[PDB]
Formats: sequence, structure tokens, C-alpha cells
Amino acid sequence: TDPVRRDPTEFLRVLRRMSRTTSWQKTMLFASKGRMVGYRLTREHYNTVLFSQSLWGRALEIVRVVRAMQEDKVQPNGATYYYIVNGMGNADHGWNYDFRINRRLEKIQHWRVALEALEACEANGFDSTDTMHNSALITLVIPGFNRWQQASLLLQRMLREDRRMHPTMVKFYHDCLVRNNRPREASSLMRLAAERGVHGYEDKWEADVYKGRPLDSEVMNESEGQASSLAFASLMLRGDQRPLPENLQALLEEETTRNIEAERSVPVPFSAGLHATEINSVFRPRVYRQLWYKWQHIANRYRPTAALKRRQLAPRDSPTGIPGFYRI
Amino acid sequence: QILQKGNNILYSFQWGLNNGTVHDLDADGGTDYFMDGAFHVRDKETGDIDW
Amino acid sequence: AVANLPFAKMIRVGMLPELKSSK
Amino acid sequence: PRRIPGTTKVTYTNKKGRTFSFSVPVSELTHPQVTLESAAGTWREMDTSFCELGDIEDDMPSPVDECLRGGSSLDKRLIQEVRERFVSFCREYVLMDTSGMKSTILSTELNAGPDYEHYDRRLRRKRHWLAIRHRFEDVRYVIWPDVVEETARGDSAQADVSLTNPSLTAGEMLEALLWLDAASTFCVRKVHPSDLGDKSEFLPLDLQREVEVVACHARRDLDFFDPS
Amino acid sequence: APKRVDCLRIHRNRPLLLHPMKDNNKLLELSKLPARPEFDSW
Amino acid sequence: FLRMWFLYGCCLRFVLFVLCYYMSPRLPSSGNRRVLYAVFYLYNFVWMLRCFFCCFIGLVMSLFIIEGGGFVDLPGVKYYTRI
Amino acid sequence: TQEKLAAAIQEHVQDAYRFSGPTPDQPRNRLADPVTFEDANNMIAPNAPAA
Amino acid sequence: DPDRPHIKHIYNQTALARNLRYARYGYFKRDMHLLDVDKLVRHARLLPT
Amino acid sequence: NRTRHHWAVSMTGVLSQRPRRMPWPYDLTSLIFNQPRQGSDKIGYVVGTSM
Amino acid sequence: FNPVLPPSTARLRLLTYPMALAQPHATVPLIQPT
Amino acid sequence: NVLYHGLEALKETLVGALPKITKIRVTAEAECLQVFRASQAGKSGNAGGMRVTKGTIIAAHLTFRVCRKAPGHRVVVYEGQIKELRRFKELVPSVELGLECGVIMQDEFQFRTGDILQQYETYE
Amino acid sequence: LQRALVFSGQGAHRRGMATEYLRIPAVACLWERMKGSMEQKYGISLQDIITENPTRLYVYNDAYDVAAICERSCQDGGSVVESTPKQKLISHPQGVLSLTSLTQPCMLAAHMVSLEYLKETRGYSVESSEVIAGHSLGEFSALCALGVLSPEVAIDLVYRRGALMEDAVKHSSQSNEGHLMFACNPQRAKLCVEDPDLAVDQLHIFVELIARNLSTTASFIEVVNYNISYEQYVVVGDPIALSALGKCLDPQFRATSCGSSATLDNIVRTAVSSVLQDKQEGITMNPNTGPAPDFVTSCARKYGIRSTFRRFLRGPDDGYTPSLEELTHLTLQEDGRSGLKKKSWFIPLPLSIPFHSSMLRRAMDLFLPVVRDALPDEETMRSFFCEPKKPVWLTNLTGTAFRPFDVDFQRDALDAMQSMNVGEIRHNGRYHTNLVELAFKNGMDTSSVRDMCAAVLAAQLAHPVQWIDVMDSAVFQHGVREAHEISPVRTVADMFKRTVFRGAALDIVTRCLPSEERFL
RNA sequence: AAAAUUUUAGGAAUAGUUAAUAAUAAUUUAUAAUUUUGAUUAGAUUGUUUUGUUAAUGCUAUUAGAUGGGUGUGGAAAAAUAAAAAAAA
Ligand SMILES: [Mg+2]
Repeated sequence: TDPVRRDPTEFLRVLRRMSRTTSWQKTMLFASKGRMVGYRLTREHYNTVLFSQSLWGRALEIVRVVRAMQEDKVQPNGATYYYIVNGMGNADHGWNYDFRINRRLEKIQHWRVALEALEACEANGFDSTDTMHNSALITLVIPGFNRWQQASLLLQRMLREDRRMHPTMVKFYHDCLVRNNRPREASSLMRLAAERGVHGYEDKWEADVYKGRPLDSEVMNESEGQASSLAFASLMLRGDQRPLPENLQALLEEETTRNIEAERSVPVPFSAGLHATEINSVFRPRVYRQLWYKWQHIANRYRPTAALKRRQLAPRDSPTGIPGFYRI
Repeated sequence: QILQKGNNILYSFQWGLNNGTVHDLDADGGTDYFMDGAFHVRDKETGDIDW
Repeated sequence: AVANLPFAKMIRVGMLPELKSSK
Repeated sequence: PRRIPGTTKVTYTNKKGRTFSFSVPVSELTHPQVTLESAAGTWREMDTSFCELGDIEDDMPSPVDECLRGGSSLDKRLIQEVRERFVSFCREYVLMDTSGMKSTILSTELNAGPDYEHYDRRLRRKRHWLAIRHRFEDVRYVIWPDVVEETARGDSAQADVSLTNPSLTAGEMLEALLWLDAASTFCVRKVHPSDLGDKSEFLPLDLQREVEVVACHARRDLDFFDPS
Repeated sequence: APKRVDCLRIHRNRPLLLHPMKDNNKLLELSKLPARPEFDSW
Repeated sequence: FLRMWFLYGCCLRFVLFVLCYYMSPRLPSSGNRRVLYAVFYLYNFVWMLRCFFCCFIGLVMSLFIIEGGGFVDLPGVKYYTRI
Repeated sequence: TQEKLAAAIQEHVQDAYRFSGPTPDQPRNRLADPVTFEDANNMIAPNAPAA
Repeated sequence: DPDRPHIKHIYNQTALARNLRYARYGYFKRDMHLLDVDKLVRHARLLPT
Repeated sequence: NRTRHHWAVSMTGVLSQRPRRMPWPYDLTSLIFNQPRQGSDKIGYVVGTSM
Repeated sequence: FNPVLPPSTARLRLLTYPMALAQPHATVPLIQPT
Repeated sequence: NVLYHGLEALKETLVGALPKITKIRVTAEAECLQVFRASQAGKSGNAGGMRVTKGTIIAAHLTFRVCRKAPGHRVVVYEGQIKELRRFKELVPSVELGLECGVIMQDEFQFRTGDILQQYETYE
Repeated sequence: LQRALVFSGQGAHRRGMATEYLRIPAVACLWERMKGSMEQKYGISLQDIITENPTRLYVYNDAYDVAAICERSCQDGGSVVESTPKQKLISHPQGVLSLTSLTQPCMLAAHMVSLEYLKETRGYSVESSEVIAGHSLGEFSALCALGVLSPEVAIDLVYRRGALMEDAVKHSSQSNEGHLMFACNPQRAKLCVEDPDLAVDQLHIFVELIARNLSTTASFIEVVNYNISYEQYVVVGDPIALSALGKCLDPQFRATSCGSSATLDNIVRTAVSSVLQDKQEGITMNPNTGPAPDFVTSCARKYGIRSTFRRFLRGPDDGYTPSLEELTHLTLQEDGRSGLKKKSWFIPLPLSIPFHSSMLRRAMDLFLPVVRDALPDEETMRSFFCEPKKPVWLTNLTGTAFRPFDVDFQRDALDAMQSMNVGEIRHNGRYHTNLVELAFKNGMDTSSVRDMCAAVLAAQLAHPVQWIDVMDSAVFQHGVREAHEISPVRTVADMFKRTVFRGAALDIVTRCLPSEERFL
């Protein structure tokens, strides 16, 4: 308990060093035990801890830090909200051979936590950046979650505020829409990406085949407020296709519904009850493979498509640079 | 994989008056030379190479 | 000597516990 | 105007010739923090009462908690939402995939719950069933309100009240009771020294009153059973 | 009206071929994504 | 076998000139022996060493080939430039 | 038990502080803070000047 | 806690983790102020008279 | 690594390790039993019945 | 009816004391003259 | 990709290696036309009505200078500051070039006709 | 569905521009004509400036003299010998193309070559458009597209306009760092979100209060142009006034720093007091600069041999997640305390000239003869403008159909001439004449369509661009639902898409023809 | 399907876990399993008389080129570079 270390200055310096060098466990343990033993954690300390947790994509740890901060009555700020949203967006997920990577994230409502963080950031008067909105949308549209309605609402408010769409968010939202069978919304998202100029989406532009069709919510509201007549508007016609008398139309529609339900009820072998978007989809934050990225852009700086295999950066009988290397 | 016999090829390409040849042939006692990569003429006034 | 330095007084007054009044 | 003090920026010259420029906020470490005012006018703290953690003391959050938060159990729509969420919770528990559970006594977990990496394996199902027990004890009288036959006039008044407020029909009440009975029969039986709760908790439930209420509603309706 | 593969002699003058990475893995998209989202253009 | 640390097992090394200067030999020997600073990159890492410059001062050389020596007269250097 | 737990947590904090490596010497800390006893003690109450 | 251990085999005879020597009365003299005398009597080595 | 640290060229192979270690079939089991295959029959002491 | 506040706040409160100069409504100086 | 562009860049980076040189850069100046006896300026201070050319004059500027013609020699005296700058009958923050303006220097200084007031700046 | 031919402003900057479109022989001939004209008249190589964009350029000596620039014949083509030495140096840190005096000719040439590419490839016709307009330099570009000004003359005209702007900036005492431009978004500023009209009213009140509070010193701030209905207003000024405006446009400053109930005057007073306090403390000016470049070292003594010749990582994620030292716009602790910080509602601009400001009245007066003696005499201008022949041209000042013979348009133009910026203060010592107003009065007394056009062109050099009114008149009065806006970077088509017009909102389909020709 | 043999200067905990089962596709039961006789993770390295050397049971080499989402086809996946190979007159 030397006086050189029993001071807030050295504690903050070591906390910054761990947040910039080591993993999230070091910062969490050091902060919690210092708080227990007598070091007071201010806004700077909490923001450093949350920066580390967001960088490593931890959700439960972020929630615990938020609870401790609220208990200690530390007021958050824009950096705190940004870190919370970024951590919730960087929470690792996916399926690896019918094995779910992060099933605890299902019960940890990180999408709701991020949405509340964004709402608080906007309400308190801080400047919410586009990365926060994109991370909030990703939290809704990750493969384990199906919240495309709230994702659409968030994207509409983003477009009204003229925000920027990230390629990763666009890809995840498109995958979610295709998985949830929303071709109209997927085409709209693709057209928006092509118009804005998102990287990789400058050529995925397609004609709108639902140009004259009303919304599903519109037809539902019309039915709630003749449903037999509204069925003709609900069903799409090709122009050269003409309606049939309603008595036979009802039978035909019932036949089509029964056939579609029978087709979709059939189990898909070897799919593990997972969609094609969820098959072989494991996402982890870039902190996991930062060393791989750095050494790839050194050993194969001019061969980006080449695989970063060992013996390119180390001889035989000698250690390679990256300890974990591929995965763990 | 290490390329030796490269200075031997560069010997045929470096024409002109050799720096070592000039240093050996300079019989003047007033002048002074120093060797870093070649025998450069030292300036007595400043100690640097004589431009 | 670092312990004797005046910043230790700042640390002590900052970490001084609040005392609840008797009920 | 409550101006926030600035960090102390120091430049140090290493003996090797390097320079380090770092800003240590020494002022805002002992001085009290400068709180800000929300743009909307009042500060809104983020809510984290719905997240599920490895907190052993806290009960596992359920969707029934959101409906119980309001407390307006008189509303028929609220009652229907409560019933739907409770049935969903019980059905999720019954159909839970119990592949890698491995619930056995571990010595090292005497003074704490299961390990962080063992939460889903040897803690999730027990917490889920304890939450089911708590939610049932909270909302049993809402899902199956107590019946009172009284005399003939009392029965007439009870029938009039039931027809005025048929919040839940006999079919869905029976479905809820069936899922509750299935969960009770497939409850968690093995207790651990780390279990801070009472040992009698890990026992099947007694649903005599609920059976009586659903029978009352079944005889209230004209034909509860069909040849199908 | 095929493509060469770069070779590196690692040890004992044994060649090593760095074949192109499979198009399905996440590492190619990781390289394609921007490095600093706040600073670089998306 | 701590000698020839910078050879990395190869019988020779490919280095590039950076600086050149002189050092006094160990006592009782006296003089100004010429030694050159050399830099080389191996497996994406730069290395700096000091080697005795026994090569003739002829052409303007930028690279050098380094072999082992053995003369215990200069404390700190054990690498010699091939002629 | 409270005091023993506090001592154990302090020992854990020392083990964590071991991550920082050897501690720097006095002049770094001495030049880190220009604070004086006046600013140190004005936080609680302002003492009258000596008479 | 010796009376209610949360682990099995409190002591061990490894090379670098021997803790039997660290159970004698001399080590508990340091924390004798917080010491439980019954626990000391029941679990300690080389106790004096 | 928390257990072993790698700082030089390591030996490779199972039966090429120096000093050599090899199986020694001649023991009590070979003296007592006529094994149809190596390690088919064994003799030992029970050291647990928890399962 | 309303779910209780999380009793896990006891863990956060464990081995913590209210700092005199870190209270939400604490000023400098801590004690003011009358 | 251009030879002379590369040559210009090489010359720029060769010149940039030389140590810094301090240059007194004059931003604007005014030439005295008439001088009036000002009571508020002081017994030793006289107001000056003059025309400003080659830029505007900032009254709040710090470093000023006076140039007097002696004999085609131009001596520099009174590195001071403007006290009160007024055009017409109202104080002005700055007067643009071409417009006549009245200036009063500080430190109770008086200047005759033909003087040149210059605002300058020192920088590396 | 009638196309509106919109031209981008001078804000767009690109090294590439329209170099790829020179493959067509006709476009190459037009490009060579313009480049040769510019080189023969001033020794300026537009192709070199575009393709290379160096930091130092050499042009003809004594070719930047203001007297010659003003009094030279714009129509006449210089016959300067190609052996004339080029000893005049033009140096900019970012690049030569960043300099406005040379940016404008390059942007006009890019617009012309893109239009020529469209015409030659797709048979695109300007006459098919029923309305034509441009942002700032887009006005001259649109006039050249119509044909009243040849491109050879127009390149010289825009170069002279830029040179006059640079001369005005040089005559201004404040250095180039003291002149900055910002785009403000009152909607995201959270100034009465319920009523965006009250939002813009509060913005105008804020800028007027700042101008009044700082009228004692040389500081200035005034609204320059209105781009989007409630999303983009470009204003310029000195760093002090800009920081005060940034602090005013900050909900946190209005919440905890001062008031949350105080009036706008009190908010502005607290903002200026806080800016003065920041100056006293030592807050850095222009904190919106980017971070330090990637650090690569080779001194093994200070950092070790293992770190030599290698870039240092920007944190564990290589800067993917910014740290507290990079999130200063969120932590109002240091480097973000000043109002100059970018906060998604107070956006800095790279341009270092107060375009369309009170500082350019002298430049406007000097530039009026330049466009007076550059237009065709009386035939083609009157043929184009008269009754009006499509496409109709809209002016930046009081955006309306150019109807010189209409009393309504004359009154609108007179109001523009006699108008004033929102935060302008014309106290004594400020240059102020009425040459443009008298020129337009003469153009109203006698027909002189050429003189009226010259006056209205010169007015926009120091008068605000009413682009909101331009959009409204294009959509509603002229019935336009489609915009063909030529821009390398989609400068104003994005604003055209963002703004919503109520007529049930009329749909506007906008595109950059040289950039997304495939969609056309 | 089994048994033996199995690397690291600065040595410690590991875990879709062990067994039983009327349980294919385990809602259960247990004082479970691994490990200081060296585990798990991380580093190196294609495992079982083949090379070199010596008086040597020492020291020093070695591509036996071997494995879950790309098609459920096929008796059997190993199935999308090659590798001296005769494939129904
Ligand atoms: Mg082993």
C-alpha cells in the first residue's frame, strides 16, 4: 500500500494502460476491486471501463457497469452512450455447426438496452453520431433476432435526420429481411444503398415491382374498417392476369394458402432448424482479429485475396506473431 | 536465396575515377580525407566534407 | 517523502468519509 | 455557470530524448462532479430491470413482469396479455432444450451460484422454474379469479358478473392450467447447498383452486366438450 | 470469339504457395470494410 | 554459440550500409579500426548491427555481405564483410 | 469479516498493480502536481490566517 | 473457512503451493485482533500452551 | 502461457524423444497372464466407486 | 404487484462508504460558516 | 507524375530544412493628409485625418508602427497602438481602404502630415 | 415530369473531375479550346491543375494584377507568346485546385465537358429543360450552357471573379484562418423542434444578437445562403462569432451552462461570455483538425528496434472504436469546449472565403463592369429572355424567373439590391456604394437587358443565395418533378432530394447525369 | 473398437462436462469427471528402428504426404492444381 500507488492518479494511469493494452477482464476486475477497496470511480474511470467493454463487445459487463454507475450517481455523457451502443452492437453472435455462439444475449435484451441508451443520448442533448444508430439497428437485425419492424422505424427516422448507413448494417438488415420474407423491404433497402453509394452496393439496384401496390398495413386497416373486394387489391396481378368470380377466387386463395403452409411446414434436412443466413454466420468484433488484419496487410499487402498462412511471418521451429492466430 | 556476387557486377557499372584511386593518387600534403563510404575531402575550416 | 508530499492531504480530504448526524 | 475544469496537461522529456504529452484530470478527482441538466428538462436514467444476468439473488426477469409493472389488472386486455405471456413462459420452460444441462452438486459453488460459463448449463433451468413459481404465486388470482357460488341469488350475481367481464374464456384458461400443470410435474427437484431459498420450494404446485375455477367456467359455458 | 500463384522458398528451398483465400470467409469482407468509421468515408 | 546472433543460422547475411565510424581496439592494442553500421529486414522486422569494414575502398557500395569472424580485439562486433 | 475482506481486496489490488511493472521514481510524481496545502485544505473549511 | 470449506482438500503437498506451513499460530498472530479463538484452537499448528 | 514457456527449438516426435522411452512388455502382467493382445488383461487396485 | 428493485444493489453497496466531497449536492468548502 | 512538380516539391523540402526566419509582415497602412489639435488626445497628442490604402485598419489591433520620410529615406518610429479611431462623428471598429478616417495614437503622441501608419505582424 | 437543369456550386473539389470524359473527340476539342484560351490569356493550365493538383504552380508573371484583370477585354483573346516566362507563384497547402480563383475555372470546365459528353453520347438537349439554374458558380455555368456566354469567355470571367474575391480577402485585414464557413441545421439543433419556422426564427435572432453584441469589435457574422428549408443554412464570420453561434446551437449549453428557461438574449450573452472565458483560459482555435498522422519511427534509441519501420496501432482495435481523446465532440472537457467543434448541426466548411458576404461589396462593384463588357450587346440576350423562352433562368438573389420587363421581377431585384444580410452591420468605415442599384435603376429606365443581367449577376457575388426560393419556384410555379443536377459529388441534388414540397407531397426524382447516366 | 510410447528455461487448474438409465431424440438420479505420476489453454512440430557421426542402447535428421455446412449422391466423400496412370470391340 505504497503512497505512489495509493492515489487516484496512478490508478487512472494503470486503468488507461489496461484499457489500451489488455482485454476487458483486467479493466473490470481492477475497477471493481478498486471501488471496493476505496478508489472512487468518476465519469472518466467509468468511461474508460466502458470503452474497453465496447471495444471487446461485452454486453453483460456493460450492463453491470451501467448499474454500478447509476448506483454511484455518476451522470453519463455522450461518450458513455456511444460506448454502450457500440458494445451492444459489437456483442458477438452467430451459429457454428448448429452451435449458438452467444445464447445469453437472447435474454440480455441488448437491443432494448441500446435503444434506451440512444433515446437517453438524444433527450439529454448530446450529439448522437451515425455509428450509434447503425449499431442500434444491427442489434435488432443480428441473425438471432427478428425485429425488422423496429429496425424499419429506426431506419426511417435515420433517413429523416439524413444519417449514413454502414455496409455492415445494410448487409445485416438485408439478410434479416430476406430471412423474414420481406422482398419489398429488401428491394427498398437495396435501392437506398445504391442511391446513397454504400461500398459494394453501387451496382445492386433493381426496379420496384411493388410500385403501385399498397402497404400490407394499409390493406389490413382497410379490411378492419368489403374484404372480398379488398382481396383483389391484396393479390397482385400481372395485367395480363385477370380476376375470376369471387366465389371461385375464395376457393383458389384458400387452396394457395393451404399449399404454402404445407410447403413451409416441411423440415429442411441438415439445416439444424436455421435459415441460410444463419448457417455459417459467426460474428466477433474486430478486436479478435486485429492482429491477423495487421499482419495480413503486411505479409500480403499487395495480395489482399491471399490467405495469411504461417511460415510467411516466421520460420519453422519459431513462433508466429499472433498467439491465438485463427480463432482460439 | 541470398544474392552474393552483386558488388562484382556493380564494379563493372561504376565507371569514372574511383574514389579510392583519387585518394591514393592525391599526393598533396595540404589536403585531408575522411572515409565514410568514400574518401571525401575534409574542409579544415568547418570539419565537414569539401563541396 | 512522496507520502509526506502535500498531495497526500488532497487525497485524504477527498477520501474523507461523510459523517451521518445522530438521529 | 458551473464551468467544468480542464485536465492538467503535462509534457515530460525522457532522458532518451522522447517526449510524453498526457492530460491527467487531477482537478476532477477530489472535487465533486459537475452534473449537467437534461435538454428535455429532467434527466432520464436508462432502465436495466429487464436484463437477465447471473445474479443469484435477483429473480429471472419474465415478460409477465412488464405487465405487472402497470398494476392495472382490472383491464381485460391487460389480463389477456398476462395470460398469453404466462402461457408462453410455461411452454418455453416445458419445451426447453435440456441437452447440456448437467445439474449436479459442485463443491466450489458453495458461496456463489454456478460458474459464469456454466450459467446456461446448470443455472438457467432452475432460475427459470423459480421465476415461474414466483410469477404464478403473484398472478394466480388474476389468471383464475376466485369463484363464489353463495346461494341461488349469489350464483345469479356471479354469472351476471362473469358475463359482464368474460376476460378469459374457458378454453384459454384450461390451456394455461395445462401448461402450468406440465411445468409443475417437470419442476426442478434436485436441491443444492448453494440454494439460498427454502427446500420446500422445489416441489410440485397445488392447483386445486384453479381446477375448481376452470370447472366453474366449463359448467358456466353451454358445451365445453365436443365429440371431436 | 491458369492464374499464377506466388511461391516463396521457405526452408530447404521448399516452395510454399499462397493460394487465394476462399470467397465465403469473413476475412475478405473484414479487409473490405473501412478501418476508421468516424474518419474515413463509408 | 552466442556468437553470430544476427546471422540467424545462414552462413552469410545481406545487409545495407547506414553509417561508418571508427573504434579503438582492445588494450594493449592501439589504433582506429573502421566499423560500419548495417541494417537488414528479416521476416518483416528491421535489425541493426555493427560489422568490421575490411572490404577495399573501391566502388561506392550500398549493400554488403556479412560472415563470421573470431578476432577478439574489438568488444561488441564479431561480423566481417566479405571481400 | 468486513476488515478481513477489505484486506483481501487490497491484496488483490496490489497483485493487479503488479501489472504496471516497476514504479517510477519520486520526481515524476513531484512534478505531476503543483497543488499546495492551501488548495488541499480549502476543500473542507477555510482556516483563518495566522496572527 | 475451515469449518465450512467451499473446496475439498484444503491442504496440499505440491512443490510450489504448500500451505500447511502457512497454518501455524505465528501467521495468525498478525491478525490476532480479528481472530476467532475457537477457530484458532481447532485449526492451527504448533500452538503454544 | 501460464504453464510452460517456449524459448528455443523444441523436440518433435513421440518415439524420437531423447532420452528414449519405449514400452517394456516384461512385467507382472506378462508373467501372470497370457494376453491375446497387449493390454488385454490387467491387475490393479480399486481407487474409487463414486460412479 | 410491481417487481421489487434488484436486491443485487447490496453487492454494489458492499465495502463502500459515502465520500464527503463526492456527494451529489456537496460544495467547496464542505462546511460553510454561519 | 510531373517532372517540374517533383522539382518544385524537392526544392520546397530542401528549403524547409533551413531554420526559421522572422519576417515583419505589414497588413495595411494609411497616409496622413491633415492633422488636427485634439483635446482628448492630450497636450502632446494630435488627431490625424488620413486615407488608408492597401487593406483595412483594425482599431483593436495590437502592433502598430509609424513611418516618417527623411532625406528618399523612410525611418520607423513609435511602435505603439491606436488609442481612438473614429470616422465622421462616431467610433468605428475598422475602416476599409480608400475611406478617409480619423486616428488617435496612444501614449500621447503627435504626428505631422506625410506620416504613414502601418499595422504589422511578427510570426515565424 | 419536366427536368430542371441544375449546376453544382464551387464547393465541389475533386482531382479526377471529368478527365475520363475527354475520350470523345468533340469533348476533347471543347476541352482543348478552353484550356488553350486560359493558357493564352493568363498562362494557367487547367488540365495540369485538375490532373495533378499540386501545392505550388507557376503562371505568367504580372498576370495577377488587379488593374489589368479589371480593365482587360474579356471577349478579346490574348495572344501571349508561349515562350513568356512563368514566374508568378501560386501556393496552397492542400492544393492549387483548392484556391477559389482557380477552382472556379476548373469547375466550370468540368461542367462544360460533362454537358458536352452528355450531348454527344445520349443526344441530351438543354432546350428540353424548362428551367435552368445553378448554385453560385452554377449561375455562370448555366448561362454558358444556354449560350449567352461562350465557354472561352466564361472561363476568363469566372477566373476574374475569383481573382477579385481573392483581392477582397487580401484587402481584408483578417487572415485566411479568420474567415470560416459553417452549415447549420436548426432541426437537429433542438431549437423548438415542434415548429421549424420558430427554429429558423431563433437562428436569425441568435445571429442578430451575436452581431449586435460583437459590433464594437471587428468581429462579424452573417447568413450567407439558405440551402434546405430547415436543414442547411450556410453562414460565415470570424472564429469568435462562429464559436458563439456554435455554443448557441447546442442543447447542453442552453440547458446546464445557461438557463433552460432564459431568453434568447440572455443565452447569447452567456455564450459570448463563455467564448471570452475560453479565450482567457487558452482553448485552441480551430479544434476541428484531424488527429495526428500515422506514426512510423526508425530511432531505436527512443522506441526500440522492434518498433522501427512499423506503424503504431491506434489502440487494440486500431482506431475502429474512438477513445475519449477522439470523442471530444461528446465529452465537453477539452478541445471540444469551443463552439468551432463539429457536432453534426454546426458543420465546418473547407472554403476559406466569405462568399456572398458584406466583405465582398467592393468586389461586386469592381466586378460589375467585368460582366457588363462581356455579354453580347442586345440581340441574343433579348432573344433568350423574351414572352420568355425555355429554359427559363433563375437567379440566386430572390430566386424567381428572370423577367427583366416584369414589374414584379424588377421589385424583387430592387429588394435584393437594397437588402442586407441577417447579421450585417453597416457602421461607419464600411465600404458601401450603390453602383449596382443605380445600374439596375438605369436598366429599368431604359430596356438594357444586357445591363440588367450584368447587374443581377454582380449582385449575387455579395448577396445571399435564395436557393430555398429557387427550389419552391422550380417545383411549384414551373411544375418540375425531376432534377438533372450536374455535380461530381452531388452537391445540391442531395438537398433537392432531402427537402419535401407540399402541393400529398410532390415527388422529385433527381440525378447527376454524368455520374449515374445508366439510370437516365 | 483397445494397451504402451508423446514437445516447451522462469509449471495450474480444466469443462455443452463422469457414470447410471424402462431414456433411439436422457425434463431424472449421484458424495460425478480431468489434473502436480504435470491436466486444459497458448507456442513448436505430419507419430513408431530408414539421416549423419562415433569404440558406443549416445548425440543429430526424416513430406509414411492421413477428416464435420459445396451437392445426403454413393457400397465407401476423399469430390473442383498437377503428380508418369489403360478406363467395358
Ligand atoms: Mg504432457
